[PDB]
Amino acid sequence: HAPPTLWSRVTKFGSGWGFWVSPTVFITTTHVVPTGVKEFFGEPLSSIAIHQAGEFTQFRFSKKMRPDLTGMVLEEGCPEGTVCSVLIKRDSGELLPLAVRMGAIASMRIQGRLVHGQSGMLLTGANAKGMDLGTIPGDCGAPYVHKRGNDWVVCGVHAAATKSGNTVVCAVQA
Ligand SMILES: *[C@@H](O)[C@@H]1CCC(=O)NCCCCCCn2cc(nn2)C[C@H](NC(=O)OCc2ccccc2)C(=O)N[C@@H](CC2CCCCC2)C(=O)N1
Ligand SMILES: [Cl-]
Ligand SMILES: [Cl-]
Ligand SMILES: [Cl-]
Repeated sequence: HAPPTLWSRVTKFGSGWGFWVSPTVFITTTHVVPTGVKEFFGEPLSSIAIHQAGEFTQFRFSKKMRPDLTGMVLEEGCPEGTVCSVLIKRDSGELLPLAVRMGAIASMRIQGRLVHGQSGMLLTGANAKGMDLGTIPGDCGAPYVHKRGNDWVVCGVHAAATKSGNTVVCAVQA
């Protein structure tokens, strides 16, 4: 039930996607960040505070980059059992929320990189028939969000998946 303003925060970035938490804060998965660049979104590196670890990257810009947005809450993962929506966007702009039942926050090594993440299982009963790991786009960086009361919170960014157990991992901030 995510509103259009929430989806307007999901942005193509590098080899994947990221998400505007607020006018000044953008989050993504580290491995999709472009290298050898002198700017992100036109802003020089000298003007961006970067905080990243365990495949979670946060950029805090020195000016309002998306002044259209309200600041929302970024949490360091979510409680076990939370049903999150992964806000997957297609290149066409089509919106594909993917429901996931979240498990435990843990450190993991994935493809030789330390990941500070939260695992989850796709919630088949809350996704369109046939919309699963074998059919979604394979991009990273999409945000994991859930509702706290009536308000949406963001708690991670898509980092990994495996068909074994229909399992996904989001990286989480520390
Ligand atoms: C983004 O860059 C991708 C997102 C992958 C995705 O979501 N694809 C859509 C589903 C397709 C079916 C899964 C394809 N698949 C990829 C792998 N295995 N199967 C490789 C990595 N998976 C893995 O090792 O899982 C084991 C696991 C499960 C649960 C908890 C811990 C470990 C995988 O996903 N690798 C991602 C890139 C690496 C790059 C270095 C930093 C960590 C992530 C990947 O392909 N992400
Ligand atoms: Cl919003
Ligand atoms: Cl880019
Ligand atoms: Cl890092």
